[PDB]
Amino acid sequence: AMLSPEALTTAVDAAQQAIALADTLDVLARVKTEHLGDRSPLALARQA
RNA sequence: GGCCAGGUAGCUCAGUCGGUAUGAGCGUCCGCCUGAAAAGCGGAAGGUCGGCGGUUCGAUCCCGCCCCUGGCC
Repeated sequence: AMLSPEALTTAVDAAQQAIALADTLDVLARVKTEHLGDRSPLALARQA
């Protein structure tokens, strides 16, 4: 099982950092697809 | 008024009685391509699955109410 507490924290810390570096709404939409869509790292985690 | 059957992507519709709708066709975007296009080929974006709540670690799928189409009245 690859859902350790430091595994999800590695994804959230990388997601919130990219969200913090989103300066326009178009960039945020691209970040949303990579960190909250059905192909995000959290997606493969929640799919298991 | 009854037990049902339906509301799902921009359009027209499939599909699942709990952890991915690997959704389809067409519509939208990028690349190869063309003077520029389209087709073709190869990549992608986009749905809070009818609304408000209930159960649950987690609900398009299970409970209750309501909204709107139909079938029978």
